[PDB]
Amino acid sequence: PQITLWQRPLVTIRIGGQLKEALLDTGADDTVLEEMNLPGKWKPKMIGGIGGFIKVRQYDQIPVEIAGHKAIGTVLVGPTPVNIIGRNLLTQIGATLNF
Amino acid sequence: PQITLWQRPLVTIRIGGQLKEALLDTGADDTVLEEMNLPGKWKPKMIGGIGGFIKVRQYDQIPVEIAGHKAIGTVLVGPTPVNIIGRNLLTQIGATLNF
Amino acid sequence: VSQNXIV
Repeated sequence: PQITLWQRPLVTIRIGGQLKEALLDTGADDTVLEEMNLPGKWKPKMIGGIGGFIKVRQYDQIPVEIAGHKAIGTVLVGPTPVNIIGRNLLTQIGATLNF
Repeated sequence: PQITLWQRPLVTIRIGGQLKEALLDTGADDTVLEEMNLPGKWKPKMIGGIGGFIKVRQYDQIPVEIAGHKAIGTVLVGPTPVNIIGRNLLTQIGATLNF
Repeated sequence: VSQNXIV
């Protein structure tokens, strides 16, 4: 897909029989989801944003379908403004910034 | 270009003879450059995301160069850990995301 | 030590 920047790059994500709207944030190292229950043992992490640090709970190896392209990886659940797909899953699916 | 996400999308910008480094942020609404003494009128504003909000000063019509591509726009100065090129200007140099 | 970018 060629997706322009005139509006936030929001695409639908299929995350284990759950559908969500997430944001393709190439400024994000990781993929941070809004509070959610995922199958698995999590470990607590602390990541940062412009506002400071947040404590997050992380899940390793978890498949995600970014608009019908499959990624498999870390996905942190936490208190974010929105769902962001970061460069973790973003490079699995081969996204590039062109200009 | 065609930037790759293996590594963050750091590039170089020109702002009033400041040659500088920036993160192309498809996930940034606005453009927030750290501390710099621009010439002019501004008006405080608030932005946040992971972390919370932080106050920044907003400058109108400022000229900038994103890797040999001119663009002029709103630019926020404030306590950011990475100069970030948000979509506002992002949309002026023809950036797309492709997968 | 992981950073994440603005609303």
